Amino acid sequence: MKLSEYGLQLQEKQKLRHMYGVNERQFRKTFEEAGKMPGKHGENFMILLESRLDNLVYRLGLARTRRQARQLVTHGHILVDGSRVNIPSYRVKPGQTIAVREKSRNLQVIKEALEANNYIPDYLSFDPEKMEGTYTRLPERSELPAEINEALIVEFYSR
Repeated sequence: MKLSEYGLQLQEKQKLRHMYGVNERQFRKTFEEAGKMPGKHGENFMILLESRLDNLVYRLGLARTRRQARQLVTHGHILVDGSRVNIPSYRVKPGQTIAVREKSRNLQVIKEALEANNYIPDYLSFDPEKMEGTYTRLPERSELPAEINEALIVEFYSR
């Protein structure tokens, strides 16, 4: 009942869930769905989250914030590998790219986020000319939030 480490664990899970705003259904599911690769389930969880269609959009600088990258997806405006994906929970993987939709290119919210280029990761190749964000490699932890953890969340399911 008094302060204890058991709480700090479920805590790291909350703040993280509020980080990119991953719904619980996406948080728990994405987890058991990451237990597939033998690369430490923890890391795998921090990897799938990045695949978040919205994150990628807000990362390549196609939107100023999640409220901008979220509406862009749902409003069907991103062509993954050349395919519209109005699904925010879907997930992308190397061998495909994110390409804004033609009728959705002069969007001020985008033409406005292109300038807000807050540095683009090294595994993401962005071509402003065609507005194509290619996933050329997987994301490492060196870039993903460092003030975040996942072990305390690993055993959480063991409870």
